[PDB]
Amino acid sequence: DYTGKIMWTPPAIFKSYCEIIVTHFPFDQQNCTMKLGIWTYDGTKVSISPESDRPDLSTFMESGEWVMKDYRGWKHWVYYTCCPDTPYLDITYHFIMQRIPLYFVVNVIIPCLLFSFLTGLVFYLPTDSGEKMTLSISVLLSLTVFLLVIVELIPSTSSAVPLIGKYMLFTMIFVISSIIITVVVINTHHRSPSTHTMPQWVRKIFIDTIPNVMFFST
Amino acid sequence: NYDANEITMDLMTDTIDGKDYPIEWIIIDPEAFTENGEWEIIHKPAKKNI
Amino acid sequence: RICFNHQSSQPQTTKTCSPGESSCYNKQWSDFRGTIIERGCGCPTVKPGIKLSCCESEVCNN
Amino acid sequence: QAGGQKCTLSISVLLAQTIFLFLIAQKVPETSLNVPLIGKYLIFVMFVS
Ligand SMILES: *[C@@H]1O[C@H](CO)[C@@H](O[C@@H]2O[C@H](CO)[C@@H](O[C@@H]3O[C@H](CO[C@H]4O[C@H](CO[C@H]5O[C@H](CO)[C@@H](O)[C@H](O)[C@@H]5O[C@H]5O[C@H](CO)[C@@H](O)[C@H](O)[C@@H]5O)[C@@H](O)[C@H](O[C@H]5O[C@H](CO)[C@@H](O)[C@H](O)[C@@H]5O)[C@@H]4O)[C@@H](O)[C@H](O[C@H]4O[C@H](CO)[C@@H](O)[C@H](O)[C@@H]4O[C@H]4O[C@H](CO)[C@@H](O)[C@H](O)[C@@H]4O)[C@@H]3O)[C@H](O)[C@H]2NC(C)=O)[C@H](O)[C@H]1NC(C)=O
Repeated sequence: DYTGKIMWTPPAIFKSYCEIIVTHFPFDQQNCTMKLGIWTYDGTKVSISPESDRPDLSTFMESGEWVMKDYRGWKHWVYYTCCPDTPYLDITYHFIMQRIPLYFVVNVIIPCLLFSFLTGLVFYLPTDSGEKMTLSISVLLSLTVFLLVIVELIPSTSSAVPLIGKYMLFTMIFVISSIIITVVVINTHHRSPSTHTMPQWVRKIFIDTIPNVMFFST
Repeated sequence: NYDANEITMDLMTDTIDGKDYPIEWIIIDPEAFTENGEWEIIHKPAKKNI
Repeated sequence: RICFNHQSSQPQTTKTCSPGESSCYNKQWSDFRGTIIERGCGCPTVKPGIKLSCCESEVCNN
Repeated sequence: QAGGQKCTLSISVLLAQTIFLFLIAQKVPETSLNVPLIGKYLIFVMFVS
């Protein structure tokens, strides 16, 4: 302008460093910042001041994976002990982002639910048929092959164990416990009287008590 | 760009109580540092080698 | 109750702590440029590598 | 009866569908506004299995 007022508005791709918390992934909220300042000058030569309290999101393209909850900018003054009256200035904009948890519910969670229900089904299958181990171990194989999708999709960071990973590991130990207990049931079924005599506690608890207690049965 | 008879590399120095000491380490702001998701720093020395 | 709150080597200033606050702190750390000293009310937690002191008397965080 | 392999066949079809999950996982868009038709059909068939 003819008064010397200058307005410059250049574009930029900002790649910022951000502490990412994955404790609640895929239902996690992130607070991400952009710290700006003058590099070679101090607050006595070049002063900066924010134009508004909140960033400008009037032309913001909706994301598809994230929802903007709040955003605000703050200006800071920093003094050092070596220089009593020299301030160092910086404006810090922050953005609070909530994740849309659908891609990760349909691609990682529903299969785990399915596998857990199947892990429970094995106990209604009679040992006379020779397929209890087939069923159990095939459920385990499917879960191990799904691990390939989990490793392809989930973030491989070691800051903490995510919630989705706690669930994957609960399912794993659930399946493995089912398999162990299935092997103990099969062993108890093919038990030869020639070598093993039924003890009194087993004949009392599993023949004369629970059968009667069991209501939902035939 | 220059040989050791023309340019000498050294480590920078500080002052605590009128005395000088060399800065034999990488400097890390303990307040503005976000740790890496997979790697934690144990040692970070610095050395002038001849 | 009454604590200093000025930064580093700034002209001394004071603040009044919130009802109940029995403590007072002094946080110091260094970066590429120099040494920063933060003072205020309470006894806060701090990231590793930072000096921290806490005091339950009056104007004792200088 | 023992030898018909009814569970064998059904659980092996489930395993094959679990491999098709990884194959599709490598191709679908990663947005979260709608569920694709291919992934919807995979969920359907795995629930029927
Ligand atoms: C997501 O992540 C985000 C990033 O991590 C996170 O952002 C953070 O948000 C919080 C808020 O939730 C922000 O906190 C606010 O920060 C404001 C800015 O602080 C800086 O500036 C202060 C002012 O400095 C001027 O005034 C001083 C005297 O008062 C002078 O000593 C200074 O030299 C300077 O003077 C200049 O300006 C004067 C007036 O403009 C002028 O007279 C003078 O001549 C000269 O020109 C500094 O004091 C302050 O420094 C303090 O804090 C730093 C640490 O940040 C310490 O190291 C320092 O030692 C020092 O203690 C900063 O440099 C603050 O103003 C604001 O404070 C007010 O509110 C808090 C609330 O707790 C009060 O405790 C405080 O007393 C203030 O009270 C206010 O109360 C009401 C309004 O609420 C009002 O009536 C009253 O008058 C007063 O204003 C507050 O702390 C924080 O900065 C953000 N961090 C960032 C951006 O990194 C975000 O929250 C996250 N989101 C989530 C998790 O949801």
